Amino acid sequence: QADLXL
Amino acid sequence: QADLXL
Amino acid sequence: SHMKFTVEREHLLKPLQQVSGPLGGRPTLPILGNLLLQVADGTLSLTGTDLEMEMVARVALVQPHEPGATTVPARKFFDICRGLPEGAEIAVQLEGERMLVRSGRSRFSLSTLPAADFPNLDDWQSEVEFTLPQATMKRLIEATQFSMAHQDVRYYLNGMLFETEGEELRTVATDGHRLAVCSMPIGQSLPSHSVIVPRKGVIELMRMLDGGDNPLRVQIGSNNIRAHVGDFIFTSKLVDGRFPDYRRVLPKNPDKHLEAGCDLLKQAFARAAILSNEKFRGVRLYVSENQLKITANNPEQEEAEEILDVTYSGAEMEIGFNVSYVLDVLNALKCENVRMMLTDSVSSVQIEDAASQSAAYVVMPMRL
Amino acid sequence: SHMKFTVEREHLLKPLQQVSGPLGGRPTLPILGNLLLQVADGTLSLTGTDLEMEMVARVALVQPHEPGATTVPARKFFDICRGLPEGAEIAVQLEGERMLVRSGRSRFSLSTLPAADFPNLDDWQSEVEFTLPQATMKRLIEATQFSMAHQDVRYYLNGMLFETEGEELRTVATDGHRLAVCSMPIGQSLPSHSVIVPRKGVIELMRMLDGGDNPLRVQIGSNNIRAHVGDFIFTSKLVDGRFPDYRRVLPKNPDKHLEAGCDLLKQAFARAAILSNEKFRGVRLYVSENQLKITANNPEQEEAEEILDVTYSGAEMEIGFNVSYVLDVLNALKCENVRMMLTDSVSSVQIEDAASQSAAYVVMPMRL
Repeated sequence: QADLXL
Repeated sequence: QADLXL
Repeated sequence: SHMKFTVEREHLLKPLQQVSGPLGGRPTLPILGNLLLQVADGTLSLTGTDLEMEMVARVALVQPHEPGATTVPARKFFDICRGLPEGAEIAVQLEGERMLVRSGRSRFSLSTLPAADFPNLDDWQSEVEFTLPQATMKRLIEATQFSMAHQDVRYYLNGMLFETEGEELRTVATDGHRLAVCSMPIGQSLPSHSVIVPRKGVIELMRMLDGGDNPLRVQIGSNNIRAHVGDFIFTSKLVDGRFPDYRRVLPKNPDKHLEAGCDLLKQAFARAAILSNEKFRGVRLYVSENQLKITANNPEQEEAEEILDVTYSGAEMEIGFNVSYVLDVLNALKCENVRMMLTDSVSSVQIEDAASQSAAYVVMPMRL
Repeated sequence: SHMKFTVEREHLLKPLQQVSGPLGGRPTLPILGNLLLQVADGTLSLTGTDLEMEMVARVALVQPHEPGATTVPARKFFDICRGLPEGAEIAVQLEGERMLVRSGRSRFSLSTLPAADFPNLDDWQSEVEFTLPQATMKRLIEATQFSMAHQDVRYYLNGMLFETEGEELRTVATDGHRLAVCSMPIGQSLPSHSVIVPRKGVIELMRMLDGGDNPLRVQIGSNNIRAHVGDFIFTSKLVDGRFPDYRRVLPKNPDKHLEAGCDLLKQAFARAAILSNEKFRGVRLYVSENQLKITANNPEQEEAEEILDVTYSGAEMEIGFNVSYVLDVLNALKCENVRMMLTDSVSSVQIEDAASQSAAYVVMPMRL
């Protein structure tokens, strides 16, 4: 799982 | 609570 | 093994659900989470077990098939078949240690465990046999099952007594505080016999009975019971013990008889229960000429009081009960009027449908 | 206190259920398990709180009543009213430190705590105000709430962004892996403002809306939000933090566009999910000329494969996703066709109704 670039 | 005389 | 079959989803769904019945209780041995699948003589057999009981379903095979056997994870196989569209054709084949499921453009490869490792119950002989309607067996179980003990040290109480006497079949269930007994005529002379079916099996048998008219064939052995309806076979080991005689708990000569509307009593006990002690659940009943007063108190000193018009002509008396036991009985009695037979504040009380004697309930009071 | 009121059960059940919403199962303080009851100017007001939010309900009083206030156990009072028969008249009065509830021949005495001890949210001033239909607010919340974080360390994500821009109201919810954004016109020029409503408050506000003819009046302060609909008033503290920018998650120039039937995609992902890893829930999507292949594998080496006819013109690509996040989006989109906008295997994907741009969903992929 990749993180959303928040 | 009373026991039934089983 | 080269087991192969093709069946309609609609002919497989009910059998899968039924044989997955004994798989509750989170078993430790991995194969217990699997169903045994067997192809032989143009029939697909599916078996679910928990070591104590077995549930078997037979499905006729009309499409090309190859004999063989394997075991497959029950939950995953059921979810796959359930998830497929209405009217889907399910093509199953074995490839080494994997079970292949094909339907439309959906493909599933499931891990298997050898059919040779699947546990089975020992062969046994039936000694008592009879046939009765499904609805009769369901009624006998539903009327009494809530009174079975759950995990009592008196292992013989964690189940249900099935007793044949004359032309009647009787069920008895007790947890040592309350008892339920139901008798039904089955229009066939029977030898006097009594066996204890484990609670888990009692529940699964009750859930198996869903059809109407369709007869149930019962076979009772020295250590096992079998019930067959249509393409389904329920088998269970029996509880090896001596069940108490229900006749010992029945009020000997009840001098006090109370009659009241079932729903009216039920709703009054349900409201009074709100303010009863959370642990003990005690309610006090005050019986006088044509009146019943129900009171409940808790440690917070809150109080509920319910007054009902009832049919009573006798001496005034006060008696304590665990409100949950009373509610269980009233919920089990699907009737208009209820009869309560009492003696004194320290003796057992018999609760029945005022109009029928088929099912009797005995609740022991509480001092409080 | 002089508090006395008589109301119909039917006019009391909905308010009681609503105001009880913020009440936890285990109150740390006994008053937190109570509802505040107030009679003044011919109105009965009921309040429930958890200290972060409060829900108020107003009931018109037409029968004789006396002003006053008290607090009463919420669960017990609700159960008593719910347990009374249809059409019951509920007469309430105080007697010392107890609250008497009478209906027919049912009598209940409840323990109270002074109304003066009931916790109140601090006074605040509204800075932004607007009115919108209940159905519009419900749609904004329902379309995005599943994407809110539950117990993330980034406390500002455990809630929903409510943003006013031009004539639109926008809701944004993200847990850092997936995002949901919905915008609706409200026919009123608004100042640019954005606030974070805690997730518990979002769920409360959602449950109080029934999509009826009653408008919803919203008031936003520097640290609080208030929503009034009919006889209900919901107030919550806001999450004191900075919400990230949804715009930086949107695929900038997606070169790959997939279109498929929503239910067809949903059922294929739901079946493939059965054989996905229980913890990671990873599925692989292979997109080629007018075809989507979905595969799922688990540590037991079991495999699911689904092939679908889709509309796809773009270069072939393989992309991994957590199947639960995809299913959550497809379940939220109550439509016939779905559009998916992609760039590459490591970049975010936008999912929306192929026919409506009202709501947009962004899911970050998993590395394959």
